[PDB]
Amino acid sequence: NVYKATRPYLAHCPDCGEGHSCHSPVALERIRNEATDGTLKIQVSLQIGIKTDDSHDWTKLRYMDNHMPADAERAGLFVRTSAPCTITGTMGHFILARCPKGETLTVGFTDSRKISHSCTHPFHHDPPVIGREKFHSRPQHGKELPCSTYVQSTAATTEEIEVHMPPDTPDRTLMSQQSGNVKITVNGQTVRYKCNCGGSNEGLTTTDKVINNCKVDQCHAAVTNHKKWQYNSPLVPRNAELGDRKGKIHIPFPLANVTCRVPKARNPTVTYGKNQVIMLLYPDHPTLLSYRNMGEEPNYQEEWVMHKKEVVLTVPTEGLEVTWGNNEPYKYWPQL
Amino acid sequence: GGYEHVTVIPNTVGVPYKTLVNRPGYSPMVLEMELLSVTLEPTLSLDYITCEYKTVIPSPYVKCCGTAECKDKNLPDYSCKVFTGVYPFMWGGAYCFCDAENTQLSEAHVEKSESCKTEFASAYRAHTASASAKLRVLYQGNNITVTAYANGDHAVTVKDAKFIVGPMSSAWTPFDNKIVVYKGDVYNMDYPPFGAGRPGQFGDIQSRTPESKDVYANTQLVLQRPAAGTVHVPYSQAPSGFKYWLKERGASLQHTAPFGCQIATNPVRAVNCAVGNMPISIDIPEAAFTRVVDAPSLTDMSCEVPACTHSSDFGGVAIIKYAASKKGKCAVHSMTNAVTIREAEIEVEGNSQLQISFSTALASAEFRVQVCSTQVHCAAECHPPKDHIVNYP
Amino acid sequence: MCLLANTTFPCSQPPCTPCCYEKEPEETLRMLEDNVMRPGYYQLLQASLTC
Ligand SMILES: *[C@@H]1O[C@H](CO)[C@@H](O[C@H]2O[C@H](CO)[C@@H](O)[C@H](O)[C@H]2NC(C)=O)[C@H](O)[C@H]1NC(C)=O
Ligand SMILES: *[C@@H]1O[C@H](CO)[C@@H](O)[C@H](O)[C@H]1NC(C)=O
Repeated sequence: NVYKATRPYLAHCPDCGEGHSCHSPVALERIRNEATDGTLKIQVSLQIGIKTDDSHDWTKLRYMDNHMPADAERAGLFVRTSAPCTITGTMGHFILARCPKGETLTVGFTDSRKISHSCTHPFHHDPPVIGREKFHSRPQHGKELPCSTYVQSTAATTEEIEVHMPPDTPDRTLMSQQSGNVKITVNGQTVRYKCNCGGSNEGLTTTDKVINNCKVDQCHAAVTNHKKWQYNSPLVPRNAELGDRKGKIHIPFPLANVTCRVPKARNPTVTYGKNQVIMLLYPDHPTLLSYRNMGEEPNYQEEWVMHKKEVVLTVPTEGLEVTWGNNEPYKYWPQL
Repeated sequence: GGYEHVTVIPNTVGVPYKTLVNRPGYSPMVLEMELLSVTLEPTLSLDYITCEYKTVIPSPYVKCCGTAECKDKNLPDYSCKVFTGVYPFMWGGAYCFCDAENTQLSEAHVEKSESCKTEFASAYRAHTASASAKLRVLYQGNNITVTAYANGDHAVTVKDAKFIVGPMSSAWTPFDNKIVVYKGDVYNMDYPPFGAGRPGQFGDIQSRTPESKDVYANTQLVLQRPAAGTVHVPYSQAPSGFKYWLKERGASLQHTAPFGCQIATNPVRAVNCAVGNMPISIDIPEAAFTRVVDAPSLTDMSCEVPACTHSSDFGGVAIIKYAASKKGKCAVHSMTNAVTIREAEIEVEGNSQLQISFSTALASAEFRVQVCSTQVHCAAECHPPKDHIVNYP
Repeated sequence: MCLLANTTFPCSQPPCTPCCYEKEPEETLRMLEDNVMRPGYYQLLQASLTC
């Protein structure tokens, strides 16, 4: 288990809801759109499929609640652009989702208390067309074409991310006004403090300390996290004590070259004439229509056919090649 | 110990061509030849590969009550900046004690993405192309396949017959001096050279191989000042040139190339390019030839055409009556170039008749048929076909 | 071969075993941070994070 060392964290999010910035427990790190099929590899601050006790459980996800990690339901997790996305794979900091045409991306969840936490980032999502036909549903039988996707396999063996020790977590609840002096309650934690008064103003303490002749607003206290690991996030500050001390962990769902099945458009009704070919097209979805001459001057012409259209094409002595969507190219030659 | 027959056929795939072999003193022989595939493989030289770039940004070094210092690192597109008078905030309040004397160090570099192993475009330099052909020959009543280089030097012996294909009449290639390959698509592109890539365009990130250690980068990476009370590394950068090329590339050589060229990859090649002609030399052995005396003599020949349609295919039927000296095999060939006969060899015996299929474009076709060593005149009145356009060459 | 302060040890067999993170959580992460550039890093990460 790799999740015993790593922990979920709180990071910056530009839109937590209504266009307001917050320290989100579901903050977006990196969105990968390298897959040609349309599958997105989303990176978040929380961990999915792991409980607070580090044990694996697909029905649960762990998020950072104020200062301590807490458990949340998997069913509450949602991904959306302009309309809700179809979830395909979830393990650790990573999410696999098939999204429709959108301008932004939102990743949300529901915690222990029924309160919705979401993070919105401006991401232009418009996956390219595989083949020559703009279809909606995936077919069981069709033309086999090369495409790339992030494999739904939970095992991590190829790709990796950088991990380091978390920075000093600031906490104002550590300091209290004891009559007219500052009282720092350690509570079994290594606390790093600094005061705007004389004497023992700063240092790294493991026990309770009392700052004489000082006010609560004049002091700053922080909890040190040296026992756990955290992703090298640009949304989280670097640890002040350690230099370039880093570690690395293998990440699930790597990119691999696969095969995408595409449907072939129905053959149009064809009629012939003197060095001319007439095709009565009937598309069910947007279909690419391309043609070229089989001689010295090819003169390539292409058009995306949307609905019922009649096409008049010229057939020279050298020949004419016509390609209707994902179908094999039709070849035409004149008689005599 | 044989006879060398030299003939020239047009460089067109899927058309059966007939050739008459006439060795002096020996009975004629008819051979049917069909080009199955003509492959033009260019000699490649990889310059570089391009893929999606990865902007590696570590956690920003926030120095409370002090100044941070940027060090020059030997990294591609390495950017470093120290911002003064910062006051960032975390979940439980401010991160720094001071208010005006805090600094933030922002650093970022550009390298190859994880996808570069799978998703990449290769920039090749095409040299002298190699020609090769797959030919089907109907020799002695059996179909034989000959695969040889179309250079007029590579000899392939199939059933004791030596075959020499080429040299090609046209040295034409659909590929230019500089080509770009993506999966199964080839593009004729004048790509930028190594170390001369521009931001937001093809070649913004350059590397020798998809697994290479060093990488060239020019993406115009500029680091920006972070937002008030926010820990983040904002930056201005030109988007992926490879990602922009994937939607702006247009049609590949498979759809744009002249002469009806079919483009394939692994290795890159031009398949079935209908350009020029192809010379074929066949060294037929002694055993295959039969003497005119040992061959049946054909006398009292007459021809009748009961059905004909002038089309690209064999739309004509001809019945030839004959009187033979003995039983044996005779070669059938058309002496008129406007008419072509489907049959190459038929069995001849006594006072009998033969049926032949023929193709012509003429309305009134007057052609001579040579059965063995004797000729017969055929009178054909062929009618127009059903369709003006056909789906076969 | 993995490193630890001044001694060389085989990556798959660390001295902290059994349960490296459970005994000392800070000492285990510091050990992995020094072996990040080593070729047998993932052999050490698999051994140190198994109980
Ligand atoms: C030699 O090969 C040719 C071409 O493949 C064969 O010719 C025909 O084969 C089938 C017969 O019904 C048809 O499906 C084809 O359309 C036809 N092709 C042509 C060009 O005529 C031929 O039979 C073979 N002969 C031997 C002896 O192997
Ligand atoms: C397919 O992916 C594998 C693994 O990433 C790589 O080794 C291979 O070169 C890729 N091939 C193509 C044609 O993209």
